[PDB]
Amino acid sequence: PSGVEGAAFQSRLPHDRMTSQEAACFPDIISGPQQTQKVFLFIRNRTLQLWLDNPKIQLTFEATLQQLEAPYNSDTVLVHRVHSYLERHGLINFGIYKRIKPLPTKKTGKVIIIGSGVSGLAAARQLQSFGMDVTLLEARDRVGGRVATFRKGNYVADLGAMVVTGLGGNPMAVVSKQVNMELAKIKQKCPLYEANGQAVPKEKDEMVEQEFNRLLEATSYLSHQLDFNVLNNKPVSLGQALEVVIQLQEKHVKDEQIEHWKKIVKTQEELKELLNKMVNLKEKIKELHQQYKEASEVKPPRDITAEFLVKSKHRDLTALCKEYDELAETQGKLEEKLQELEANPPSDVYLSSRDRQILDWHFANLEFANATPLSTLSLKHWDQDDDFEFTGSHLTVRNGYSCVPVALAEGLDIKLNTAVRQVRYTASGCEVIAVNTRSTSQTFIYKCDAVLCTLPLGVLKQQPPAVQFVPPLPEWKTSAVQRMGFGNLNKVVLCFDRVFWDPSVNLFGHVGSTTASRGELFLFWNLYKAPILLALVAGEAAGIMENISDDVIVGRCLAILKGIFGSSAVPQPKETVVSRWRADPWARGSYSYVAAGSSGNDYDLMAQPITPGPSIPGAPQPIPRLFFAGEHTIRNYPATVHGALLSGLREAGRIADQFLGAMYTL
Amino acid sequence: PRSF
Amino acid sequence: RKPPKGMFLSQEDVEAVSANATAATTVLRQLDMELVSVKRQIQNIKQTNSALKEKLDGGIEPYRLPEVIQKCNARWTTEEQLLAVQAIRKYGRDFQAISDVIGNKSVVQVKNFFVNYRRRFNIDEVLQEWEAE
Ligand SMILES: Cc1cc2c(cc1C)N(C(=O)CCc1ccc(-c3ccccc3)cc1)c1c([nH]c(=O)[nH]c1=O)N2C[C@H](O)[C@H](O)[C@H](O)COP(=O)(O)OP(=O)(O)OC[C@H]1O[C@@H](n2cnc3c(N)ncnc32)[C@H](O)[C@@H]1O
Repeated sequence: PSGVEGAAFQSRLPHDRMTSQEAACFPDIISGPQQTQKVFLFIRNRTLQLWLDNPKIQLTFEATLQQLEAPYNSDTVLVHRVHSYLERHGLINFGIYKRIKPLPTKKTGKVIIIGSGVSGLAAARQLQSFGMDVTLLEARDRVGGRVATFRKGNYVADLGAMVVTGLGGNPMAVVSKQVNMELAKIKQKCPLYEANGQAVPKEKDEMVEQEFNRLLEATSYLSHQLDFNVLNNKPVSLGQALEVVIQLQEKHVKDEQIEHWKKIVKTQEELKELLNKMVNLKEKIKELHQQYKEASEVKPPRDITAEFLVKSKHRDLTALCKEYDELAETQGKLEEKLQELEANPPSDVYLSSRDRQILDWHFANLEFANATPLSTLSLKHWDQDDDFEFTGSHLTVRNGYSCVPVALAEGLDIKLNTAVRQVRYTASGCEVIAVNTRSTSQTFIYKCDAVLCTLPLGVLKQQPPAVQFVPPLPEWKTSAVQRMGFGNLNKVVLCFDRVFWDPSVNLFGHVGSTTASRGELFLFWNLYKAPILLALVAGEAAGIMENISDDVIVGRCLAILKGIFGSSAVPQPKETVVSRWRADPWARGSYSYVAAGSSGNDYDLMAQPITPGPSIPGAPQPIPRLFFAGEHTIRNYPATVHGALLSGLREAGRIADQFLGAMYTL
Repeated sequence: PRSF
Repeated sequence: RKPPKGMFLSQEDVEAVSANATAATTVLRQLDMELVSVKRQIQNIKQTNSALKEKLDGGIEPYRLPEVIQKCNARWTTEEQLLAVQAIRKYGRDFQAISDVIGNKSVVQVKNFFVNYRRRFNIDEVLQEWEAE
């Protein structure tokens, strides 16, 4: 939209009512008269606007009040609360702004943040922005976490995130103006080439795609309308429901052939009975004629009984010649039904072998979206985050998404090559125990008021623990960790000397031999200046291609490439990098997915902070000391960068409110 | 999530 | 509310395809077996009907008669009246056939004739005999 009202939309906020957030901070307003709400909503919206229209400079309260006009700029404290609320919860003055007011050195409270990922860096920025003392512990020798970027010479290529999913309400929208980011549009034209290397004709392409989408819709019907959500005391997965749906369409085809061929036998046997009347009638007319003709043989003069006999035999022959004449009508009237039905046979099969493979590539696309085999996705809940979609078209980062982490890292206490091994949290504060990854003998102790954990979900999932919590995380937190899914998705990046592909095509598919390998290198991306093609490895193929050497993997890529463009047009790559995310021990996977038997309420469980028991028993119930951010912690935007970033902003606000106090809630 |  | 058009999905079916691991390829094998079963039945009847058509070569063209164009009359000559009494005994109340057998009268004056000579030709008696067959 447009106005102060698209400033609310660009902040994921409804511009005509108050959120559950704000009812919490402004319970006076929401329980009060509706006129004041309209005021508040306007101050909320206009302030958001002011920040968004120039997000390279801090939006100070004083400045905010100036642009405000009457009657709205008449309650200076209502404005002051709004502004502080927005600044706390990261809706304004988040990211990389120049600060008018050089922040004071009065540092109150100490926070250790585990992980220098985008969730981590975003909180760090915000906490330091709030005058806390913040230290980041990072196991790797670089920032970004799962925003990895390869750089050798002119060659730049993300091995991690690479798509900004469209800017309508995206916090990266703000970040993209704060950082020189080259956003590139993704052209939807994507042609699939099959195993041999011949482009799939458009007719097929549109035909299959439409079936895919009808097949998805079918599972949805099958989920909501028929409550097929549990089978043999086990939650049903999307992949199961798809098979049941495809079986039932292959079942329909057969049901449909059977009733058609039975329509033919219904009338063949109707004919059969007709021709028996007609064989018998014709043979019964044989003797009639013979009789009559013998009766004309008796020459006149004739007595009357002999005249009657010629005349009667003559009638019964016409009488019997009617019947046979009209039965050849009926025979003719059923002789073309059999020609009609024969030439109107219904569908031979539901999907042909060639067709089914193409369908498998549309399933590889879906397995790549959710970084996991469709047998693992909850049928019920897997599509719960297409409700909060961003408007606009998906984009890619042409300069390496890493430029964003790196930009965030300016100004921040980041200890690299520091692997946390134990987190101790007590009623009186916390100890984080880390080692050096270079030499694991050097041991470090970090003491703090609060720990912000942004450890990847797959790290949190390791048994036996890569990180021990003292005391152990409670049953409700560990069970959410088991229930949730951490999937896997890998990339092969291919560096050449000349664009030998269609440079007006961002991406093109390869259709695979089998089902079992629909994800093995099934999609290629061309997004960078240099000759670089990115190949995805999705689904069950991802977890398997990690046990296979680089050159073999590049080997199969080359083969595929050769088939689609001819063996002489594809030279060897100058530089090759293949990732291996499930192997990476600071990831253990690529991103979370809504596993069968999990739900969106688990993502909320992950974000609940932990409160230790009292030191002195019968002492007052303490504060919470262990906080959680990262993409696996945000229900409405999981498995993305924008979701990671929002989760960092969330916890910084939650920590600042619990350690600096919220003076905006009176 | 589904991309394009 | 409804399955997408061209998708077929009822609660009866799905239960039958989920009843065990192989309940799908079961339900899908009979259908193949009962398809070929009906295909061979079709083949059989086509053969059977083909033979019947042969026995019908020539139809009934040699056994057909020419139609006699004939202006109907209204006078009943003794000969004509005698045809009728016999016609009745063989056609009784098929006034249509009876006129076709005389071939000179109308279907209505045949009906008339019955009452006019009813007494004299003992039609009642005649019809009684015709009932006994
Ligand atoms: C691995 C990977 C991740 C992503 C992608 C690719 C790959 C290979 N991306 C994709 O191709 C497609 C995904 C996608 C795209 C659209 C949609 C969608 C949804 C709805 C509607 C339309 C579209 C859905 C999915 C991709 C993408 N996020 C995105 O928007 N754009 C993308 O296009 N995604 C996700 C993104 O990549 C991550 O979700 C994000 O990066 C989260 O980061 P964090 O939660 O902060 O976590 P971290 O892992 O970054 O940070 C952890 C730090 O902990 C350190 N650490 C560990 N252990 C220790 C220890 N013991 N001691 C000390 N430090 C430790 C570690 O060293 C690291 O420093």
